[PDB]
Amino acid sequence: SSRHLAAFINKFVQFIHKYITYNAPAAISFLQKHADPLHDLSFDNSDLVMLKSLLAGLLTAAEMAPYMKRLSRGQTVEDLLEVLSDIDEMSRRRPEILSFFSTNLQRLMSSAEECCRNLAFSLALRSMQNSPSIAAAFLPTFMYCLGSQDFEVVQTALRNLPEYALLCQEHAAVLLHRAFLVGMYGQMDPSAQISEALRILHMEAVM
Amino acid sequence: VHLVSQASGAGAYRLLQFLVDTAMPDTVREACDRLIQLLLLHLQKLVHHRGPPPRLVPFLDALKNHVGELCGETLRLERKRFLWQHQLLGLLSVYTRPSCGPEALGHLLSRARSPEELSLATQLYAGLVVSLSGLLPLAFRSCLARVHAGTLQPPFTARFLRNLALLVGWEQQGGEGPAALGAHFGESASAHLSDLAPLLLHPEEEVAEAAASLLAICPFPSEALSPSQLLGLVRAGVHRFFASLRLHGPPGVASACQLLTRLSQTSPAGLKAVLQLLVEGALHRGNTELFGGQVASLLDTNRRHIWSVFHAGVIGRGLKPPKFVQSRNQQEVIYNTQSLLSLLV
Amino acid sequence: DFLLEVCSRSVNLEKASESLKGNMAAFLKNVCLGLEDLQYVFMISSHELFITLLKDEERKLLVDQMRKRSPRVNLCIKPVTSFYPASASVNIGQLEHQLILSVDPWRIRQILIELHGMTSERQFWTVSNKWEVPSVYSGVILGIKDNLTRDLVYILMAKGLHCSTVKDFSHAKQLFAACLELVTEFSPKLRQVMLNEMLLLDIHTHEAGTGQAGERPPSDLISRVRGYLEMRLPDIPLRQVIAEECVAFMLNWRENEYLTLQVPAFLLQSNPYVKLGQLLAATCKELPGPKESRRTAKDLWEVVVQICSVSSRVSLIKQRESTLGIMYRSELLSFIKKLREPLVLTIILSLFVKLHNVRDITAEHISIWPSSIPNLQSVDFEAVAITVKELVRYTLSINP
Amino acid sequence: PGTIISRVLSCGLKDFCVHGKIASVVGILGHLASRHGDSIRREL
Repeated sequence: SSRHLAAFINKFVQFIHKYITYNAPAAISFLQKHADPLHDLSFDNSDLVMLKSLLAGLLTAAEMAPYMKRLSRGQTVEDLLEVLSDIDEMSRRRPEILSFFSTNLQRLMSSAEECCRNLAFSLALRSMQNSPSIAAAFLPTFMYCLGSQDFEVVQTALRNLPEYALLCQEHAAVLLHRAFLVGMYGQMDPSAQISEALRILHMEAVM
Repeated sequence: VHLVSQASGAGAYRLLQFLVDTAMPDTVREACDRLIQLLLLHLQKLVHHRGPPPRLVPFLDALKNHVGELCGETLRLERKRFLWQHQLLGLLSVYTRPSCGPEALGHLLSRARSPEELSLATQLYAGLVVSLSGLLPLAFRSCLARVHAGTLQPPFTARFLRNLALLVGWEQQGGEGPAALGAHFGESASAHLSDLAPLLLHPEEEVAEAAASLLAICPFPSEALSPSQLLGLVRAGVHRFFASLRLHGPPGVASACQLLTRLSQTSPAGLKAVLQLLVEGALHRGNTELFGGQVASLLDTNRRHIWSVFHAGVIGRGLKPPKFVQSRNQQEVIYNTQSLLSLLV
Repeated sequence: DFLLEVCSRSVNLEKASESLKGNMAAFLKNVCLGLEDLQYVFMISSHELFITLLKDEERKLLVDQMRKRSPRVNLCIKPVTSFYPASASVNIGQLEHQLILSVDPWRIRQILIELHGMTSERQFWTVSNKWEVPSVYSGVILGIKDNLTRDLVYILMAKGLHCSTVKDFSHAKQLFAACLELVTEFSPKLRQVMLNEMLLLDIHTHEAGTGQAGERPPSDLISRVRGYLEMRLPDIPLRQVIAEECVAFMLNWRENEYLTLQVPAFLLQSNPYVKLGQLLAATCKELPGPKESRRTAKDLWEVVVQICSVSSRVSLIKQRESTLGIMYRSELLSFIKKLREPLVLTIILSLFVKLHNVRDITAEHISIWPSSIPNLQSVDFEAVAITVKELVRYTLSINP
Repeated sequence: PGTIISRVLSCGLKDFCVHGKIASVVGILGHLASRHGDSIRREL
């Protein structure tokens, strides 16, 4: 049943590629130590074309131009929803693509419309899930969403608060502080969300 | 120049920095100058052509990450280098598909001390306006979002606010330049009045007074101010008025006074709100001193204690305190009252 | 002058204690601080009494603080450029750079003439991809046989449209006028295209500068709008956005009588925006009259519920098509976004509030609309909810 | 990597000097051999 492991096979072969690239001697010494399992797997699972390419050894940005243009120049809710759905459906197949749409869909997270805002929040969360480094880049827009006048925006920012708090963890202090302040003066009750976020952060950092 | 345009992927910023440093053997210096000129022209050709498949320039894609450092180096004004760096900033901002120009504009406005650097920012906006649209709202939004977040520390915040105030005041001075530029700093600044109002309450005094000046000169939205916006602006204005009156005395009060006079002139509701809040804060238990208003136990006990209590007990909570005292110069009281009454008139 | 005269007459310098001098100095300081004009604070600063009462450094600090209140600042405006004629390619590149940066028609004409002189043709209309023109216009502009005239017309049209977008209305007017006088010489089709673009630009200028200030149109712009609505020239390319803006302009300035009587029937049948404008003008003007208001409100209700209802259940926002009405829901929303008349916006809000309440909010004109509706299941109420939320947001942006 | 890519580069430059296409093939081969060998090719 190698077909259900297609993503795992791709990830493992990429890791092997990086292993032979950065440290060729250790990778070769491992491969010779386990040569026969690789040979038998290649003979049986010949459909692993990347594995056979390894034995032989022994683009992305252009596709997302019209999507980015449509997302940038779209005004009506229908166009924004359409382009966001097109990004969402294929991003499950290709999670790496969302790194290109970061700045473009940061402005969508502050959109007054509910559906596009929710979808943009989910896409941003998935993007920074794949790449935790870019999570700190989303701090100003997320803080703006928490402090904005549009109460729907503040609500959805609270909804996604534990996840992004788990993502950042260096500005989680100021982020949770902002959440508590908007809870204190704005009448919403973020005690549950702050509790879960703080629970995970404490269970990591000092427990 | 073709190779450096279409090949550099990771070391592009370091390579360009080295090449510009060489272009700061005299023949090698002029060769590098010609190299940078042809590089800028080639990038201009690449970004602006065929318009429709999109051109891809790896050199500019690499340099997109180093936009902040490029903006910082442009502000230092290294003789003729800042011309090349500024033109490259324009090219990069036009090239990027999410249109990263507002980020560069925000960095320039935040980091610009002197009016020459502000002139650099206006030149970049003038260069980009013919190609791109809606740069100022996005730039102001991003910069204010960075201000409200932990990033963009109070020095750069005060610098940004002072620069925006300078731009708004310059546009209000109806010369040939404001008309030619077509920037509309006033409208874009007015769009973010709800965002600028908290800065009047900032703990850092310099940020507070920069925001006070900006609020004093910035035009209100063409339609009107919302009741929440009007109430927030009036409360922040009166708080800044009293705080600056306490801190700097009467001289450091003009900005808040101008803001409150404008708010009163907006509408009768605004007038009533300004007057009511101002006098209430004047009569409040705090700020009333600005206008001449008025306002070990057991061990020591064992030390004092022959073997009889003598006194049957202590009436109430012992001795009364040392009583309240007050002292302030009457001249300062008179002129604070004069400032408040002049604002009210 | 009289205040300082009294101060000098009453101070009696060097015959009074330091208390009196301090009080007078403080009073002069504060009264000059109260002044708003630089000349007045300067001339009170110039008086001998003011100079002698205050030390030098404090007086300089005071006048510097006064001057920094409203500082004079001068900023460079010409875009950064570097003109090295080392070769022909670099000269062509610099000329192209100037062409991109320039928004002056005369300089653009000079640059294009020079470039066509120093090259064969080079098809200079494509030198910048940020110059976007609508495809309906692009089909006819690129058909010009002469290379120089084709490139100049395309550049002028694109730059005028961009300047209209960024609200640089003066330069847009200059560029559109130049392109118009250029195309009048050799083509009537392009002439009519430039006339329509000029009308659209004039509507934008009036709604920007004179708009939001209360002054009525010049009464010639209204005639041009009516002429464009009623011209019905068949063999001309056109953009429906111009018709949208014209009908929105007529609705904003309460031109109800024209929209409800004088518009021809065929314009209603062809263009949907004109029909909607007729309906809105009619239901706005007839409000005191009960039967007429009820009839026209029922007609308006029928058309808008046709717009909101969808064929087949499926969400209307997802598809953007299959709507039973004469206009896309997004198109209807965008057309309403161009309106700024309080009464028309109130009518739309009352209508959408009633429709939302069908399947509770109160609006002042909610009682006019019909209660029972046919094809109740056909109405996509989630789309109606999104629409009414966006509409109330927009109307609050139009009058908080 | 080392000696083979050095000799390929030498052959390519020698053919280039003779001409005053082998060069395209040499570049293609160098690019292909860069994988597991790019550092040695850069050093050469």
